[PDB]
Amino acid sequence: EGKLTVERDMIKTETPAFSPILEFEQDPAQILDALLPLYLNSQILRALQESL
Amino acid sequence: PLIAAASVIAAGLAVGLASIGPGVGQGTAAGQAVEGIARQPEAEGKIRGTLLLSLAFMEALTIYGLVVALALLFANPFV
Repeated sequence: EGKLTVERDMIKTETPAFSPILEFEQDPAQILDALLPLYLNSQILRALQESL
Repeated sequence: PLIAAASVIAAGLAVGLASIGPGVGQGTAAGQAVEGIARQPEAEGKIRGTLLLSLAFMEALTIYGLVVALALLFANPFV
């Protein structure tokens, strides 16, 4: 209209099961221990910018 | 005879103690080969080609051990 609204679609993306042949140089009980700080930072930045 | 009996004992020992070596290495190789083919069945053709190329040189040592056992059984030029 003459005014604005919000457009939010729950955008999904695939589970690629990325590769069976991809090798874990850091022992996938160990790489997740550092991957999870990244999930924390991404969630906190998405919340920060959603608040803004 | 006696020296021929010792050659027969050597024929036992040679082919007996030979077959364990490739008989463990080729097994470890086969386990890791099927693990590789399971993590990737895409390159399976060249995988099995390399598998045969390794398996021939694997079994050749046990073949030569059985050959030395037969060469002490019958074709013993020292006894």
